[PDB]
Amino acid sequence: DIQLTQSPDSLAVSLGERATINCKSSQSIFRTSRNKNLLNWYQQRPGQPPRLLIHWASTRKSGVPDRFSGSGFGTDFTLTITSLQAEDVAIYYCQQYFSPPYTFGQGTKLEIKRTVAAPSVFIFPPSDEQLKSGTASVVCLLNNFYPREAKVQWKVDNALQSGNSQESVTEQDSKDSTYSLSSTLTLSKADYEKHKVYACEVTHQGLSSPVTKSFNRGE
Amino acid sequence: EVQLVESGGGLVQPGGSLRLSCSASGFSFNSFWMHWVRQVPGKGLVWISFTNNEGTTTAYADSVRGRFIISRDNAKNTLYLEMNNLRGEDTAVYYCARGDGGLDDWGQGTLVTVSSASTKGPSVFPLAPSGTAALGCLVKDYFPEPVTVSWNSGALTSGVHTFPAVLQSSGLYSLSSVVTVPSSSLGTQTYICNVNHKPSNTKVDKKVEP
Ligand SMILES: CC(=O)N[C@H]1[C@H](O[C@H](COP(=O)(O)O)[C@@H](O)[C@@H](O)CO)O[C@H](CO)[C@@H](O)[C@@H]1O
Ligand SMILES: [Ca+2]
Ligand SMILES: [Ca+2]
Repeated sequence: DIQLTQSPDSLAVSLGERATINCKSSQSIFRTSRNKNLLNWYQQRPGQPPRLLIHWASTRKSGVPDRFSGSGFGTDFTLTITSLQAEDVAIYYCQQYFSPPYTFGQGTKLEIKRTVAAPSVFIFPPSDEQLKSGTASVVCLLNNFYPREAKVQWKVDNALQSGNSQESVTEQDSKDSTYSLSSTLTLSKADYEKHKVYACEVTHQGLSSPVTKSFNRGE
Repeated sequence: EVQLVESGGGLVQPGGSLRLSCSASGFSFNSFWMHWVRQVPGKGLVWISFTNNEGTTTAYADSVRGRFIISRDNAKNTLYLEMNNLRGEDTAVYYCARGDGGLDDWGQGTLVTVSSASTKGPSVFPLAPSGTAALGCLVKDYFPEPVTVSWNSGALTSGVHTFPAVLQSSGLYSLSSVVTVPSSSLGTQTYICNVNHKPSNTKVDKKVEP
């Protein structure tokens, strides 16, 4: 079986700059009789099916921007993306169409490097309907920030929480290149009713000092 | 156009069988090779199988050979994948693709979940609003994936962030969907999240208000 190894696994390149992604095949994929190197490149945007960009190593599919180009020969291949745009955020895969199994490389996740953007922070208390069921979910939202790195600390009556929260982060936005993050603090209705001040403290490169959003259980 | 539509995926017990279908339109189906490719949620693309134009030449990935069977019905514009002795490592989104220069057209994919866990519908809770304000819906405790969330029947798309689902300590999924709106529209505009958990036949339209 032909193995395709991409390099790097992840890449952060600035808007308007050039991205270089490598694909190395374990053996030659040049079909002499067709005079073609049988390598394909795909873009898979967040939540979408893959999109074929290039086939036969350098032949760009109709409708694909001239900013995408494929090069290389035999065992060493390259995908180049010039004037990187926000909508280029995706995972890129190479695949050989030479001999079955028509194997894929492991993918290269492309991050669009943009200017620092601080998060907008919001806190949500558990709903009355949920509280009736015996559980309280306290949600902290960090909206439209960059870079990804962010510290979310939960405080219940100024006591720092650990091991009782879970985070989820969106993929980089296709338009503004930002991330959004949710942190959910989960407690029993009993533990939730034994306390008053529920706070979410956020640390991020875009904030001069930490931003804390809070609520009083009763109010 | 070209439209490829996969179907047949769902929750199946380990050791069980499933038959996937892929409906094709907008092209001469009998003139192209067809492939199946899978992708474990948040992992890479894994080629699974292909068939030539007539179904006389087929091949499979090492991990599925002897368990899966690709086939096609050229007269009915349909591609198939029979999957037997399913295991946890077969849990993935399964795509069908039309082969040409590369794998040129792909369907939206069909999720196959190999597990002995039960189907469970979610509870939908409001995330009550506090310049701009944030509100949303917490879709808690469901299995298997996926859930979809739209706002005001697909009319409110701007500023909407539907988070990836997280697997909780319980082994059930949870997700939140939020939207940022002007605090001005909190009286004049109604905000409803349309939740669909097709695996459990659960459709919930939840009005979120202060
Ligand atoms: C690898 C490849 O390009 N496959 C394509 C195939 O090409 C055949 C087989 O290629 P190869 O395995 O000999 O390299 C090739 O011989 C072409 O020259 C004939 O079109 O044509 C089919 C359509 O008949 C397409 O569906 C299919 O993607
Ligand atoms: Ca990098
Ligand atoms: Ca593969």
